[PDB]
Order: sequence, then structure tokens, then C-alpha cells
Amino acid sequence: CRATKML
Amino acid sequence: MQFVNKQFNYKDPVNGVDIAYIKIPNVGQMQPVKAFKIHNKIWVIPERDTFTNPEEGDLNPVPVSYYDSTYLSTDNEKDNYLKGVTKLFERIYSTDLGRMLLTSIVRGIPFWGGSTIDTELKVIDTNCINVIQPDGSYRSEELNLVIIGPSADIIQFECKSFGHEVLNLTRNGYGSTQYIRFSPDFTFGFEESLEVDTNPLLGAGKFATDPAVTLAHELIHAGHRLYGIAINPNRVFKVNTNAYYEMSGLEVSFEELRTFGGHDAKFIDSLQENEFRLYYYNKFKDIASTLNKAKSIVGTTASLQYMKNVFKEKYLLSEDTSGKFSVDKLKFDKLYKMLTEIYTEDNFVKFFKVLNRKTYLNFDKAVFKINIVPKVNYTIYDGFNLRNTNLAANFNGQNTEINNMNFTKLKNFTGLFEF
Ligand SMILES: [Zn+2]
Repeated sequence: CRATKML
Repeated sequence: MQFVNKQFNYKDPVNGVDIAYIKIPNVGQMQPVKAFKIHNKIWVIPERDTFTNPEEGDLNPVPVSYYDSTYLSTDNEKDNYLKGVTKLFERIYSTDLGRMLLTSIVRGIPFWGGSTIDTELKVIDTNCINVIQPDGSYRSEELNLVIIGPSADIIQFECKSFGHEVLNLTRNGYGSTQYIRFSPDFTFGFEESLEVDTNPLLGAGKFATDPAVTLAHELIHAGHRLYGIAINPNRVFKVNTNAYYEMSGLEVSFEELRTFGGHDAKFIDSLQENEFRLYYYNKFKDIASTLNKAKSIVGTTASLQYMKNVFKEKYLLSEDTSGKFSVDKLKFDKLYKMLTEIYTEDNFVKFFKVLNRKTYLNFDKAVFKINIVPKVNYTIYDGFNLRNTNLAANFNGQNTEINNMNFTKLKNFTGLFEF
């Protein structure tokens, strides 16, 4: 699970 | 004491009880899949998830992603997946924190809120699976959690669930059965220096994340969602403590910051914390009100008084003489705090005694292929950092340079971000 999924 | 009483083999014969062909309540047709019931209310499906989302039905092909349509296709792979996931549940359960989370998960039965007549209590069918019995006919079984393999992107792990037409089950206190896309067969590389780990241009991923942490992260989301207290994904933090995040306009959901914990959770300010706590307190009051209105139960498997007790125990409700339920604010605040502040990625790291990312506000470095099944590689008690060896000290087992036989780098991400 990672923040950059939202890019 | 173990969380998983049977050490299933993938090729073990079906019995229609804890080894069975099942269907999940997705919209559209699917063929049954073989599944394994590792604990009360918890099943494992060793298949790629081509089922939960209609737009995600195939396995062909973003900076941080990894594709291989053949992964998890063979029996040996599915056997190793089952053993890997089992070993990680045991590693979690062997900690006091993980025993507490897993107990909360098992107790977190999705609310029986499926009736449109308020004098009647009824299950919601999407919080069940259909299980093929020995006679070939289906029965409906309630469950709280399914661990399934990833969809097309092998390294996109996530805790998801079936919606309701009208109700927001993960946000209204009711809860819903949670499906976690997860693999024990891969892990992520990170950097030991904060300033390197949080920079998209630096580091090759010297240390490997312990997959127990990664699974725990998804289980913490599942706890939020089973208790119907997830923060709406549209509530986000405009990151302003990382120049690279700001150039990209990268926002991070409050739900992630909470789940990570530590300093990350403190980006949610006090006003907003109080707002969410009041919001979910009001949801739990709605549940008490709903239970008080219900004078009958629908179906024949469980009595009304048993199901009222299940939800008394789940929500820690108070029951007076009439048998009337209310929410005690102190008990609510305590349970809410447990689920949201005690069960965090940062706290798991402390219990496992592993090295891990220090913040969710970082940049991934690499993906590695791993095999945690052999005890010579990874154990319940020590993960990669095997006691009484060269790997015990200084997280040497997580050091992909020192413990190189345990990791094969599949892909670098550094430099792939648009920076
Ligand atoms: Zn997450």
C-alpha cells in the first residue's frame, strides 16, 4: 500500500 | 496457541466445510474457486483476483507496479501461497498486538442491516460466500475476511469490499466482509536514511520490508472497515512536508495516515479527529437504535437474542433491564481508539523488531521476489532476522546485500517518478 498509487 | 489449526496443502481433498469450492457475491458470473477456511470467519483464496471488480477481469497490463500474468497459476504456487499467508498470520498472532487485532477482526461481524422493515433484523448477502456442499448444492456462509491474490498489478495490495445500493457499509458503523488483495511472494525495498527514502531520485532499496508488516497494514484497514469507521477516501492531506510530493500535487488520504500511525497520524488535526470521533459515535448510536426496533429475525440459522449479543459484543454496547441497548461514550472512545491508534503499522514494527519505512510519505525503491515458506529463510518468530545467526543482528536478514540469497530484484522504481 503506497501513496504514489494516487499519481 | 496457533491461529491456524490446519497446515493445509493446496491438493488436500475438498470437504465442503473448510476446504471447498466457493463463489463470491460479485456482480456477474464466475466459476467456483477452491478456498480454505483458516480460522472462524476467515478464508483464503489462492487465486489472482479477477473477481471483485468487473473492470479488472484480466491479468495483462503505474511507476510502482509489476505485471506477470502467470504468477499464481500453478498448484505449487498456490500451495506456497497458502503456506506463506498462514505463516504471516501466525507471525502476527504471536505478538500481543497482533492477537488483539485478529481478535477484534473475528469479533467484527458485519452488521445485519439488510432489512427494509425496521421491526426485522436481516443479514446482507454480500457479507457471505456461497459454499458448495458435498451434495453439490450451495449453502450461504457469513464471513468477515478473505485473503486473495492480487489482480493484474501484482504489487497493488488493498482491502476492498462489496457495496450496498444505499448504505456506505465501511463508513456507517455496519461493516462489510473485507477482501484483501495480497501476496507473500514479493516484497518492497526501502532505504535506511530518511532523507534518501523520501527522495524519488536516490537509493536502490537496500532493506526489504517484512511482509508481516505489509499484511498487518491491510488487516488494520480491514479492522476499520469491519467496524464501519473508515475515513472517506475523499478526506485527504495536501502533503506540504515533501518538495517532491508538492510538485506532483500528491495528496494522501487521512485513512492511510491513520493506518500508518506514528507521526503520520498527527497530520490529521485535533478538530478533524474530534469530528470523525463524533461522526462514528453517532453511527454506533444509530446501530443501537436499529437493534432496539428489531423484534424479529429473518432466517433460521441464528436467534434474535444471539445476534443481538453478537452486536453487543462487537460494539461494546450497554444492555439494561428491558434488554435495551445504548452506546456508552467512554466504551465507544476506548474501542474507537483501539482500532485507530493502537493498531497501526508503526506499532507493528515495534512489536516485530524490524526495520521499516518511517513514514507513508516516501518513495518506493524496488520489488523483490522472495520465498518465506522455508524455515531456513523466514520464521514465525523472527521473520528474516534469524536468531543465533549472522542475520539476527542489525536487521541483517532484511539487508538485501548481506542476505542476498533471499531476494531477487525484479524491478527498480527510483528515477521512474517524474522528477
Ligand atoms: Zn493503506
